[PDB]
Amino acid sequence: MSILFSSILFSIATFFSRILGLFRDVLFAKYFGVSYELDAYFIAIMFPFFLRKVFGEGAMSSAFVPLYSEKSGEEKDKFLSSVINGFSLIILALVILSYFFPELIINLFGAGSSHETKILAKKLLLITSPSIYFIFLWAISYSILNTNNKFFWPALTPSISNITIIIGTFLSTKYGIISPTIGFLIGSILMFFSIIKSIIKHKYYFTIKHFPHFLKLFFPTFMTMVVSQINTVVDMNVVSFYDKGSISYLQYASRFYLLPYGLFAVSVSTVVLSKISNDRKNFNYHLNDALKTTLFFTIPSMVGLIFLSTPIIRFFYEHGAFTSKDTLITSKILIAYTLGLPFYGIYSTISRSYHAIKNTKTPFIAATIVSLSNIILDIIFGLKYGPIGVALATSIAGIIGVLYLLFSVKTFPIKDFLKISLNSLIMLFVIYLTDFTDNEFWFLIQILIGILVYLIFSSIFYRDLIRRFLYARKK
Ligand SMILES: CCCCCCCC/C=C\CCCCCCCC(=O)OC[C@H](O)CO
Ligand code: NA
Repeated sequence: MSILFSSILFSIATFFSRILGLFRDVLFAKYFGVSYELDAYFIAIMFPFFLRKVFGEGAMSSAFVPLYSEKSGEEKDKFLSSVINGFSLIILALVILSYFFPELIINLFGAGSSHETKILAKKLLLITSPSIYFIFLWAISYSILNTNNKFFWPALTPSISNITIIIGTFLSTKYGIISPTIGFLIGSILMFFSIIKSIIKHKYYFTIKHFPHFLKLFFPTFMTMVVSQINTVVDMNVVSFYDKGSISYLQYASRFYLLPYGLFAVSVSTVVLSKISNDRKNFNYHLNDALKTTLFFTIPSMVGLIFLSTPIIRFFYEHGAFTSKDTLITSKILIAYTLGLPFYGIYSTISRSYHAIKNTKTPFIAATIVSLSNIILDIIFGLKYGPIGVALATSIAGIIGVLYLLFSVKTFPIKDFLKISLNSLIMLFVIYLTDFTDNEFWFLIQILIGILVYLIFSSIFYRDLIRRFLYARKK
């Protein structure tokens, strides 16, 4: 498939998974409310949750796919075995350590939590810790499927874990908090089993010979692909340091922002890796293609999400004691983050294009520029300008990183940028004309209308592209 179609499929599958994640969270609130036991569950799943998130955004494939795709036969099998064996040894050590030093682990991941929460989290850790083994294997299978140009089904697999956790939550009336905890572990196992064929179609070897060279690429690419996780941790701690009272606003804005980020900032960047890795001589053609598609996703989503940020925050959060005044500040933080969406999309797409040809140094430089710029801007301006300033600093840091990366690749599809921007402005105009009611659900219709208007006028202004695609099909 084309980068556009594979990226749409990635985003659709991700959306479906995230819908079930929303239902999972709704049921948590229903079956546990605010209880220290749910807090213990969240501590216990923090690290595996983190691993699944970052691997789902390419932190494993960036190093695995370019080395795996360039090998064949016995070599390919021995590479895959080296990676599995190497990480299995590490993961075994980590799980054993967590079983012997649970207080240390929980003190690390559960700092600031109450005593009773930590005591329970130490028990639940015994159930959640082994999940990292199945998350790692899932990520390897995921990478292999991507190498074969398969993106929809891999991106749908988190649905499996969400369903198992939902089931465990339903069963918590009889069994309590251990039930969703076991659901989390079972979910990780079933996610891997659903795509186990990708691994076990290879022959297994008792080797680790390729593991050191793999790690040489894994370290910088992992750090490059987790930069936004770092920015989030930095932002949270700066806001917590400067203004305790604002941390919930930042958390709520960030929590929602994860949706458009996962749908639109890392879709093309996931697809472009295997596209270029399997056709490395056409790096520049595929990169420009991917940059166009990245903009095609991120510019209209930025524009529409900013216009609808207040109705979005209101719908999800304006209940109970969360007033319209809380909605206002939170929506402003969300806007500040959303301004960065196309820049983090471009950063991810260029970084992954470099990874495809095994250039880890240039994106690692960019990652260091982004993360350090964010830290510095957070500290300098966090006190005066509050959580809005902190969120805006994250977006500005992304701009700085993108400027470095664009100067490195020496290319940008300016004409398509202008066409996409115009179509996004036409979309915004129509959304504005439909903005005539305070009804709390209307923004959902407005999102649908926005998508349809954008696609309709995209088809008008990309008519030659469509004409060719249509005739190529008919031929
Ligand atoms: C389920 C939660 C815990 C799971 C923890 C992981 C489970 C697997 C355990 C150990 C892997 C050991 C793999 C053995 C592979 C070693 C091969 C080897 O050492 O080869 C050396 C060769 O001579 C030169 O390359
Ligand atoms: Na920031």
